Amino acid sequence: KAKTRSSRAGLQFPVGRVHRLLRKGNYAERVGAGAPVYLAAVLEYLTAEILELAGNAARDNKKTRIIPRHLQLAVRNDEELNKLLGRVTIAQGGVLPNIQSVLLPKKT
Amino acid sequence: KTRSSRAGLQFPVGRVHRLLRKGNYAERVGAGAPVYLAAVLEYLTAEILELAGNAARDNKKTRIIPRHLQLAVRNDEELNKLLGRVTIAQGGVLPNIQSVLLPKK
Amino acid sequence: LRDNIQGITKPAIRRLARRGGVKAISGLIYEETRGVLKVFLENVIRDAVTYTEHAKRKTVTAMDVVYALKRQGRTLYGFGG
Amino acid sequence: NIQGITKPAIRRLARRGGVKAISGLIYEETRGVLKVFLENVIRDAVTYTEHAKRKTVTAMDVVYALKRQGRTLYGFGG
Amino acid sequence: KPHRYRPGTVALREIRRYQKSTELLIRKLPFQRLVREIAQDFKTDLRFQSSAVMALQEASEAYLVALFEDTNLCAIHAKRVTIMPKDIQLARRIRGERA
Amino acid sequence: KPHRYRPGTVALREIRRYQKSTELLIRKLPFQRLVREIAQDFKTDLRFQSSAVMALQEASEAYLVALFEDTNLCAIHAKRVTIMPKDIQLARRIRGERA
Amino acid sequence: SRKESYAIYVYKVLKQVHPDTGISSKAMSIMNSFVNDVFERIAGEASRLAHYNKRSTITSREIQTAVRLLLPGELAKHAVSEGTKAVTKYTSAK
Amino acid sequence: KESYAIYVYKVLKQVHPDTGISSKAMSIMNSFVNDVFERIAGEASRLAHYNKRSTITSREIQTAVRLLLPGELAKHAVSEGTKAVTKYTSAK
DNA sequence: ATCAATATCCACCTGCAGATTCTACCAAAAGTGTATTTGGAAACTGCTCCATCAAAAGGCATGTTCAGCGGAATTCCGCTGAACATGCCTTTTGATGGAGCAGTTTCCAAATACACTTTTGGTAGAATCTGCAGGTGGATATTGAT
DNA sequence: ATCAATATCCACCTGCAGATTCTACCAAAAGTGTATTTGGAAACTGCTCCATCAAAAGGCATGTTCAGCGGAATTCCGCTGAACATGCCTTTTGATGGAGCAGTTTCCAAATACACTTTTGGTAGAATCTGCAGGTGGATATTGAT
Repeated sequence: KAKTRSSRAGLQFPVGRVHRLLRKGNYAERVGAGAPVYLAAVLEYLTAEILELAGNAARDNKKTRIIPRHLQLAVRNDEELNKLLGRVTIAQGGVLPNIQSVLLPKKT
Repeated sequence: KTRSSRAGLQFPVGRVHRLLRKGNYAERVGAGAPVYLAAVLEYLTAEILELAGNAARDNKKTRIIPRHLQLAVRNDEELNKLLGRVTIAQGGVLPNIQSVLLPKK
Repeated sequence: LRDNIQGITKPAIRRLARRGGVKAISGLIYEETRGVLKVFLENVIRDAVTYTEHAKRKTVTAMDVVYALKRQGRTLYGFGG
Repeated sequence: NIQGITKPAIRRLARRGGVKAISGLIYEETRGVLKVFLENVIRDAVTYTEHAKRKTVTAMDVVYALKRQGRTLYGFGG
Repeated sequence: KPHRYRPGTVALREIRRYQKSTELLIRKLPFQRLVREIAQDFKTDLRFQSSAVMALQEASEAYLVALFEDTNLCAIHAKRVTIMPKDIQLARRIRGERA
Repeated sequence: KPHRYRPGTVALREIRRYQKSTELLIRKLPFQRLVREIAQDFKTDLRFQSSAVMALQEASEAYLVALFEDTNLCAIHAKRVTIMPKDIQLARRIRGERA
Repeated sequence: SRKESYAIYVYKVLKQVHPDTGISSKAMSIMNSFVNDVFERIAGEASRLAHYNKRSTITSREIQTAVRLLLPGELAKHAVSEGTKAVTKYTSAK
Repeated sequence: KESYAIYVYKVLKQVHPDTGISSKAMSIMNSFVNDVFERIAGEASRLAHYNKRSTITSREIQTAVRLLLPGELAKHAVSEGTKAVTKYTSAK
């Protein structure tokens, strides 16, 4: 019986897969043992953060299956996530509803 | 004899090769890549110096300075583009005043 | 294949400006828009195809486009990258 | 300190920018911008300083910082 | 029946409409042809995975939409409500696509 | 007999002057003061190579100057010749620095 | 060729946050693009970080600085916590 | 403390034997080369990875350059590049 | 057109900061010759998916009429930024302990590397499962004319 | 304001594509286990070069004044949105040949991996050297008032 590294780290994400990708990505001569652990953690955290928000938009639209629109909504509606992905395009995500005041009719 | 000499270059083929390895860009490095690259770097270096050198001439000067390199770059479409997100210290800006800001007649 | 840039009909361009929150469009916007689009594509397709060629392929993969897009700082999600 | 960035200087900057006339409200709006610019850059350079366990921000820390902010600078090694 | 919405009423109706949805707004086939054409009067005998043609379109439209916003913002800055070529220009100028 | 220059005549002169020179335009000590202050918020008892402050000033000025360029353009788009806050705002927004 | 993905992991995580919520394939695709992007980004800063210091090894320390430089204020704050947290736990075991 | 300065200076004369270069100017020139080295090496790194290649050959440098350089510039850049290798191969 | 108050320009002059020619030192390169190793081209080819062609049909593009609103141009007031001269406070510039950045060395905690054993993430793949897209009617807004 | 013409919002309804679930082969991971190497933290040291103190320079702050600029108000008409009729061509469904992407085996040019030797670019403490920053003078252009 052998315990996986993700397991030793209390993580859902692949410490092993990541450690491996760090080597083939050739970002340095060697990759310390903590690197993959820490990174996977961060990666797992971030995807959880967005999924929390996405699933909510899904909720707000009486939907059960998250779709890109939800992801887009999740992101452009969150300050930091929006900043973090400021130069990123989510296919089939549309845009956030927003209209400039001067374009609305009347007064008062 | 040195590789730059065999390649007919002023730039350090060997050094480039070395820096490419220390780069961690790939596990291996072709024998000619350091050459080709050295060639490219030298060329662009020549490309600028030429224009910058002319800049100095037009300025009635003989020693190139930042301002001459700024004028050299922003005055040439290509270079200006290649360095479009680059800032040259002590370079200044190309002389330019929006027409509508000049007095009438 | 000749005037395909006109395949970008006025309607389509209006729809696009709508999603953009534009309420009124000058008559000259459409050709300006086709012009701008053409350049966008050329800049992207060029690189994309450069990636294709380097890979010694005749087929432009979506990754070719994905990499092309990333080079231009127009990163796209949803097509493998 | 931000006030040390005087109107005369802000004016001089504008001028190089080819500006002929300036609304008074510009000097303050300008500092805020300059403040945010420095914060972003300085935050990043200093981060580099810590990683290198130094107590001195080096020209290179700044250079690297600028590169990250997408504002490459020439004349200081980076 | 002699019923007629005032100008701009539909437009807003349309903005709310489209900003609410997510499908692409350019005819699929026409766009494909444009790609082929460009790629071609650029390099012969090329082929495309549909996904590639679709990546381009998703990008293209995202780019154009995002641009119109900046444009729409420039018109307004000029106290107008109708975007004009000079607006697209200014945006792209400041954006860094021609300045 | 008092000789007075009309509005803008000295400005244009200044514009000409400064676009021709390259000296940094903000005063050193004040600047260095500002930097260290900001930095003092990120980490205490710090120190700066002279070159690091210089790098920064060099970079900030280039930044501000360019920002004035786009700003001046936004003013002109608005058929004005006096840059205003809104102009800096618009520029920065379209630049993707604001939102 | 067995093309790898993060989709099974996204899915686990998904079930953790919203246990009755699902995700469309396209959405999973975006999610996958998301992860790889951040991966590259962090590893990239990591890479340079080490280089700038004449270090041949990338450690959890270089991932940490990386995360700080890369992520927006608040996110980084929590990124580090989970990060530091996973490491220590991994380190205490065995 | 390594730098391209020395080489930069050589190339200078070759074009303007009578022209000189200030210190700061040289520094900048160095920042320039280092920059372009990185950019070209960078894409060249990527290209290999995309293709599951483990080696960066001139092939990559070339494609890399086409990708990074403006029209005409990339043109000569390639010419020059190809010359260097050609001349280099033909030599004992 | 008319001064004249000033800013700008040109040719000349000079000394000194910063560029340079200098001789020496040497560790780190860079090159040379040898032996080992392996990435990836070439050739044969399984097989995915790209171009293509058919055919029916309605979702949409095209083209027009037409009126009102929004752009553009003109006019004009009064608010405010530019030009100045005024008074001098802050920035600039040269000098000296010492905080550190940087060179050098040490030994061990941690990272390769090669060997087996083992578990899992992918997938063809026939099966099963189910959110919701899309068609629908009807109760509820929202617009715009009067 | 009353009201008619419509668009809109909503919940119920359910075929169907697209998602969840699986038995099953499984190659490629990922993990466990020594053996061997080494990167880099530590503690000790030194000489930069940086923060600090003092003094001569050289802006910046200031209040006055009025010119000229933004923008409010008013207007003319050009042009763009709405609505409608017509019917084209995009879209959807399918079937198909076969281009070319991609998987596997083979083996050779090219690359890594030392070992040994020759060379060079960086640094330094020294000496002569020089391009041009500004400082003067006098001619000429520019601006602004009358």
